[PDB]
Amino acid sequence: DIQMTQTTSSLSASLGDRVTISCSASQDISSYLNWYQQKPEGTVKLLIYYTSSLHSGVPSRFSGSGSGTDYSLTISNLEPEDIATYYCQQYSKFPWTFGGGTKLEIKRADAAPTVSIFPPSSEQLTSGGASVVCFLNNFYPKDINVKWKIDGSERQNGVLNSWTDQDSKDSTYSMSSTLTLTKDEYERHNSYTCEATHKTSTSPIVKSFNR
Amino acid sequence: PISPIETVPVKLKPGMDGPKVKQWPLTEEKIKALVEICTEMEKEGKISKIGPENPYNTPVFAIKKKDSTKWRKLVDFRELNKRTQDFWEVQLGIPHPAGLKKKKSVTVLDVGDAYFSVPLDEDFRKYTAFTIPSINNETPGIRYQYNVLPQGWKGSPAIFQSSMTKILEPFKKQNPDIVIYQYMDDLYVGSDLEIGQHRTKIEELRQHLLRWGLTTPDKKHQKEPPFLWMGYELHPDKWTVQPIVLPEKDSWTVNDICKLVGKLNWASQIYPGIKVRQLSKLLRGTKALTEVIPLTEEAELELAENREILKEPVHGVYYDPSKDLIAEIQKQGQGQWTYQIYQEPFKNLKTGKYARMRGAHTNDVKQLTEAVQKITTESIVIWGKTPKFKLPIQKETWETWWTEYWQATWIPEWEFVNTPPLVKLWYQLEKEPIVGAETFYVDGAANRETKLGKAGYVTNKGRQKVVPLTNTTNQKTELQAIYLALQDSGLEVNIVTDSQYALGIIQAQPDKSESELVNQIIEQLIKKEKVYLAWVPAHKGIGGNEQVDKLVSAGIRK
Amino acid sequence: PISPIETVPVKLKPGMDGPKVKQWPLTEEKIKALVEICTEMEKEGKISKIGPENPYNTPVFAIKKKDSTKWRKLVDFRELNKRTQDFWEVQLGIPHPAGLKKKKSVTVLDVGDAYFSVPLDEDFRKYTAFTIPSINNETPGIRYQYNVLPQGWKGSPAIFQSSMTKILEPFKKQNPDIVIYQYMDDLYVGSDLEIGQHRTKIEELRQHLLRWGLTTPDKKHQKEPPFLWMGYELHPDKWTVQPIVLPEKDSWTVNDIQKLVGKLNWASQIYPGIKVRQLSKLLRGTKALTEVIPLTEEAELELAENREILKEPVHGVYYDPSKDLIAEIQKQGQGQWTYQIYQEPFKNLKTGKYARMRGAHTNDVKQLTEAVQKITTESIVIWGKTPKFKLPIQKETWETWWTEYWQATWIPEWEFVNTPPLVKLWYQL
Amino acid sequence: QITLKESGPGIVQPSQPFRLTCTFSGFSLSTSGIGVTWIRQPSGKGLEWLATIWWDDDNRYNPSLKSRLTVSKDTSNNQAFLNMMTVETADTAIYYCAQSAITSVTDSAMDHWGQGTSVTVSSAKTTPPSVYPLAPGSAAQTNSMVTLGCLVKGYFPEPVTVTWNSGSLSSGVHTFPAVLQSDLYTLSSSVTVPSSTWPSETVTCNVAHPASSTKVDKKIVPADC
DNA sequence: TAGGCGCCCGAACAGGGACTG
DNA sequence: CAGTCCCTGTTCGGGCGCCT
Ligand SMILES: [Mg+2]
Repeated sequence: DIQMTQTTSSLSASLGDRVTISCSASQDISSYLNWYQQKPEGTVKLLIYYTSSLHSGVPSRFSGSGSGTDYSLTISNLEPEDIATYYCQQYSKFPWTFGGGTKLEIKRADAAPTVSIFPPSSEQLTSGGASVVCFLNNFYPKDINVKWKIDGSERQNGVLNSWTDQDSKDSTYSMSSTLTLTKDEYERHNSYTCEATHKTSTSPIVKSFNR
Repeated sequence: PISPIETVPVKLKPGMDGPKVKQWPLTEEKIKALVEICTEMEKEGKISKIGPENPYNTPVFAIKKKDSTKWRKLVDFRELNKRTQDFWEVQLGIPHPAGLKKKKSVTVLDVGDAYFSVPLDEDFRKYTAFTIPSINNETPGIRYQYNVLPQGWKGSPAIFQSSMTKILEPFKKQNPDIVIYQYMDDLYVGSDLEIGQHRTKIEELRQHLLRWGLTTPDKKHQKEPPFLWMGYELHPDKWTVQPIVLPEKDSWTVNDICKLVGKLNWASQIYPGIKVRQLSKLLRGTKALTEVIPLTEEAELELAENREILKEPVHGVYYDPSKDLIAEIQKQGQGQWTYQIYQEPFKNLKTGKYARMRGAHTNDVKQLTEAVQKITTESIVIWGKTPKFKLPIQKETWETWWTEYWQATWIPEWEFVNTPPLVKLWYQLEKEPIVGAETFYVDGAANRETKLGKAGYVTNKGRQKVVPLTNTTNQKTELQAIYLALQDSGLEVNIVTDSQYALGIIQAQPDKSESELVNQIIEQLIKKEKVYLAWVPAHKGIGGNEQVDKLVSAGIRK
Repeated sequence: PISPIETVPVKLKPGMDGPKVKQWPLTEEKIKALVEICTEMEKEGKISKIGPENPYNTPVFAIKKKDSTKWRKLVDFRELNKRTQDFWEVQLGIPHPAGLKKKKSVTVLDVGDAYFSVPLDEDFRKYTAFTIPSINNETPGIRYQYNVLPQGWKGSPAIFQSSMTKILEPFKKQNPDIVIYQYMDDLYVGSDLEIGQHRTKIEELRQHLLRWGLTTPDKKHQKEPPFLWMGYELHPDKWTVQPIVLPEKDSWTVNDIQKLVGKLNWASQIYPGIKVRQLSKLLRGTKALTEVIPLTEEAELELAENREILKEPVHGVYYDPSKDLIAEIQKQGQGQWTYQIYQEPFKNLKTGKYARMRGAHTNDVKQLTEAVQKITTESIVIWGKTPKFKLPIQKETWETWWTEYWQATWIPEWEFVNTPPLVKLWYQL
Repeated sequence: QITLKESGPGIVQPSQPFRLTCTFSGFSLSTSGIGVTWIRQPSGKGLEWLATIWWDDDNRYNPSLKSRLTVSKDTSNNQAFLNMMTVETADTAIYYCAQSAITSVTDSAMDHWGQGTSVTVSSAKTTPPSVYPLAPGSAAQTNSMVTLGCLVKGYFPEPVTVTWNSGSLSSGVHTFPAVLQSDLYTLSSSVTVPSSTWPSETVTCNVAHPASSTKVDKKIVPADC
C-alpha cells in the first residue's frame, strides 16, 4: 500500500519540446521505481528500470531522476510517438504499485465545438422509444460541459456521454451525448435543447429543435 | 544417606603417584577426640577403614572452635591437590540480583552435607587415605579412606556442581516455568505461582533431592523476605547488599588498605560513583605486607568522599525484559569513570566504575570507548543483551574521532547526555602545511654505551638550538627535539621528524600519559593554535634533516 | 554408534596438549539457539554430555546466517586445529585446483553435516570438548564433546575426503567443465556457464548430494529490494590487483615533495629500480614547506619514470604453499579498506582494495570483519589456505563484536596492530 | 525474440470463475531471476498489479484480492495461469501478463509485456443492435456542410464495426466509444460532408456486429416535416 | 581450604623496529 | 645481517573482597 502519485494527470505539449513528469511516492522507496509507456493503442513498454537506467532499445532522449519520495521522468525532445500515457511502478515492497499515469498530449490552437442535434429517428419511435443525440466535434482543449434544457427546463435523467481520445491527425476532440427519454414522454413536450459550455465563448453554444 | 549418582572419574596428574606424607604425632587429648569423630563418619558412610597394602597418606590434625569448645576434623589435602589431575572448572562467574526478575513467589534453600553426600570415585579413594595416630609408639594408628567428596580437595567443587546440575536436569524439564539459580550447594527458586501451589512444587522438589541424597535441612527461607542470597537481601520490590563495615582504624599499614579498597569495589556495584584511584596507588611500589604507611590528602579526600556516599542508604531493582537497557557514563578524576545501568528514569539496576589505563600514552575518547566495551560485555553476562548508552561526548566529538583515526572503532547506539566534565579531544594536528610559521626540522640522538646524547633543530630561517641530555635514548631524544620546537615557536608551526615513533605517539592525539615529556609535549599542543607534523626517512639525504642530523650527531658511535 | 566404518587415528603435535580455552560471554538470542542445536545433536547422539573430568575446552558460539536465516553452530577449533597438523597438512592434505580462480562464477556450499556421519577416534574425542554459558550465570556450564567428525576442524575434510571424493566422481565425469574444491566445511564450485545456467548446475549438485545423505542448507532469495541473494556467487575476475601510484600535480610545494619522496622510498623496497637522489636534491637546504619548488627537467625525468615502474608484476614473486600467509589491512577512508597478502616481507602475492557493502551501517568493526572474510575467501580460492591477519584495531574492541557480524563456517588466525599511516603508500586517492 | 500472449474466455457470467493463460516463448520459468506478472487495467482507468508467480513458486498476491486469486504454471509448456473466483462487473477489464525478471542486486522490472485480453463480466445474451439514422430536421441545410449521424443501440457484446457508404466515406467521421445501457452497449457515429453532396448523393451507414452475425446498412434519408 | 569472579600492582614475556659493529 | 637495546602490549601471578 505504498501509494504512488503522479499529480499531473493530463499534460499537453509540442514536438521538439522537453518535458518532465513526477511520480511522488509514500515513503523512502530507495530508487526502486520503474517507468512504463502505454501508447494510445495499448501496448505497454519498459522505459526506465531502477529510476535512471534505460531499458535496452530505448531512445537516449529518455531520462530518469528521483530520490526518496519524489521522482521525475523527462523526455529530451519530443518525437511524434512520445505523445502517450505514462506509468511509474514501485517495487520496494509488495504489493507492487503504479502511479495514476500521466497522459502526454498535443497542444493545438484552440478551436470550438461544432454542435449538431437530432430528432428521434422515426424507427426508434415506431418501436416505442426516443433519444436525442447531440454531437460536439473537433473542439479544443478537452474540458467541456453539456446541459439538457427541455422546454426551457433542465434535466439530467437520461443523459449519457462519450468522449473520444485526442485525434492523432488534427489533435482535437469530439463528444457524443445522448438523452434517452421514453416515447410517451417525448410525445409529451416540444422543446429539446443541447447546450455546450466551452472555454472559447462566454456564451454557451446552443442548437435545438421543437417536434 | 548417600547418592545413587554415577560417580565422576578422576585420575592423578600424568606420571605421578598419590601422596605418601608422614603424620605428625598428636596429643592423646586430640587423638581420642578425632576417634569419636571418624568413628561417626565411618558409621555414616563417609569413610571406611582401609587395609595395609595402601601406601598413601595425607596429614590430619584436630582443632577447637573456642565458642562451642567442640573439636573439628581437618585433613591437609595440600599434597593430594598438588597431585590430583586438573579439571575444567565449570562455575563460570557469579550470578547477580540485578539479573533476576520479579516473581510472584520466591523460595530459597540449601543442602546439608553437600559434599559428604556425593560418592567419590571408587578408583580414587585409596589416595584420600589418612591415618589417625595411636596414643603412643604402639600398634599402627587407625587408617581411613574417603568414600564421599573430601572437603578441601581440588575436585570436590566442580564434581559436586556437575552432580547437582545433573540432578536438577530432569526437574527443570518438567517445570520449565520456574527459575532455579543453583550456586554450589544453594538453591534459589522463584515462580509466578500462588503461595500455595509454589510449596506444592517446592515440596515436590525437596522430595526429589531427598530421593537423590540431597538433604534439604530446615534452613530455607519461605515467604521470609528479605531473602538473604549471595550476600544480598532480596525484597519483593527491590534488593540491597548485606551491609559493609568499612575499616576505620587508627594507623594504616599496606595490608589494611587492600582490605579497604577491595571492600570498596564490592560496594561500587551498587553505591553510585566510587573513586579509589586515590588510595589505590598508595600500595604501588615494591611495598611489603605489614609495613605501615601515611595516608595522603589526595588519598584522604577519597576515603572521606567515599564514606560519604556509602553512608547514605540505597537499593537496586530487578530486570524487566520488555524495557530495554540503559548505561549512563560520567567522567571522574584522572583515570576514574562511573556508570549506572537502568531501564526506568532513576531506578538503578546496577552501578560500577572504570579505571584501567590501557597503554602509556592514551586520550579520553579511547578510554570512554574502552568503558563502553567493558560495560557491554558485563551486560551480555547478566542479561544476554546489549544496552543503549547515554554518554558525555557529543556526536560531533565522536564523528571526528572515528573518521580521522587509522585504527578501526565503533560504539553501539547511544545519545549525548549533557553532564560535564565532558569528553572532547584537546588538540588537533593539521592536514596541510601552514603558511605563516617556520618549518622546524627536529631530531635527536644518543649513544647506548654512554646514556648521553643531544637533540635540537634547524628552522628555514637559519635559527638553531641544541640541548644536550643525559640518561635518555634515541627514541626519547627524538621525542625531545619535538618538545623544543613547541616552545621555541609561535602559535603556528610545521615540525619535521624522522621518528615514526614520536610521530605516531602524537597523531593519536594523546591527552594524557605516564612520562612528563609527553605530558608537556601535549601541553604545548593544546597551547598552540596550529601545528602540522610531517615525516621523512632519516639517513636518506632529504635536506632539512641533514642539517639537524649532523648538528645532533656529535657522538655517532664509540 | 552411527557408522561401522573404521576410525582413523590422530595424535596432536608432540609436546602439546589439548586446547584449554575459556568460553566468552554469549548473548541470550545465541545461547537459546546454541542450546537447541546442541540438545538435538546429542539425541541423534553425535555429541555427548561430559563433566569437570575433561580438562580441555573450546569456545562455541552460533551465527544466525543471513544466507539462510538458520542458526549455525560454530566451534572455534583454531587452537586444536593448530595442535594437530602433521596430520591434515603434510600427511593427507587436499590438493588445490589451479583453475578454480580462473572461472567467472563460483559458489560455496556448506557441506557441514556431511561430517556428522563418520566416527571420530575415541581416544581423540576428549580434545573437542566445549561449554555452554548461561545468562547471569544461572547454572554451571553444560559441556559436551564430539563422537563424530566435528564441524570446522582441519581434520574432518581430511578424513571424509575418501567418501567426499567418491560422492563426486559421477558429477565430475557428467560435467567435467565444472570445478570442485573442498576447504573445511565448504565446497567451492565454479563454472563458465551463463549465470542462470550456473545457478542451475549448483541447484543440481545440491540434489546429487541429497542422493547420498549430504543435506545442504536452504539459501533464501527474497523478492523485495536488496536482492542480496544476487551476490551468492563469486566472480574471480572483478578481482583486480591494486598497484601504487604517484600523484600528479602541476607545481609541487616542498611538503608535497618530501611525501612523494617517502612513498618512492618505501616502494623502493618492493620494486628496486626506484631512484630518489635526482629528485631529492631539489630539497637541499632548510626551507619552508609551503615553498613552491619548480620541478627540474632532470627531475620530472624520473618522477614520470619511476611511476611507469609502479604498474607491473613484482620482482619474480612466487607462492610457496609450504609457508604461512599473511594479510594486512589499512583503514583508508569513508568505507574504503586495502590489503596485501604475502609470505615474505615486501614480496606480496596480491594487493587490492575491498570497496564497501552499502549496508555497512557506517560501522568500521562491521566493515573490517567483512574485509577479513572477503579477503579470506579470495585466499582459499586462489591459494587454498587461510592467511594470518594483522588487524588494524584494538584486541579488546574487536573481540567484543567480531561475532555479531561474522557470517562464515571458518575462522582465520589474527593479531592486533597499532601501526599508523606509514606512507599513504598502500594508496589512497 | 521474447513474447507472451494472454488467452482467455473474453466474457464471463457474474459470480463465476475465469482462467487466463499466458503462453510465452523466449525464456524459461526455471531460470533464477524470471517470473510472470499479471497486470490489470479497467475500462479507462490505469494499470493495477495483480500477482507475480516466480520460479521458486514463492508467489505474491495483491492483498485486495488474494481471496479470489491463484497462480499456476506449466513450466514445461511455458505457460502461466491466473484464476479468479466469483467475479463481479468491476472485474471487467483488460488483463496483461508480463515477463517480470530480476536481473541484479537492484534491478527487478517487467521487461516485456503481452497485448492483453478483454475480460468482461455481463449476464447478457448476445443480441444484435438496432440501428437508427440521424438526419437534421427543422434546421434544413444551406450552401455549406452538414453532419449526419448513426445510432447503434442495444447490443452485446463488443465490438461493432461502423463505416460510412461501405468504406467510401472516411474523412470527417467520428465513431464514439460505446457505453453501457441497462447492461447493453450503445454507440454513435458522425459523418460530416459538404451540402453539395447531400442529400443529392446517397450517404449510408454501415453497421457490423460479429457476435450476432448481422450486418445492416442505413440510408440517411433527410427528414420530412 | 577448595573452587569461581572481581580489583590493583609489578615481573617476566613476546615482537617489531632501530642501532652497532 | 648478527647480536642488542627500547618500548609497548599482554599474560601471569599474588593479596584482597565476595560467594558457598
Ligand atoms: Mg634520527
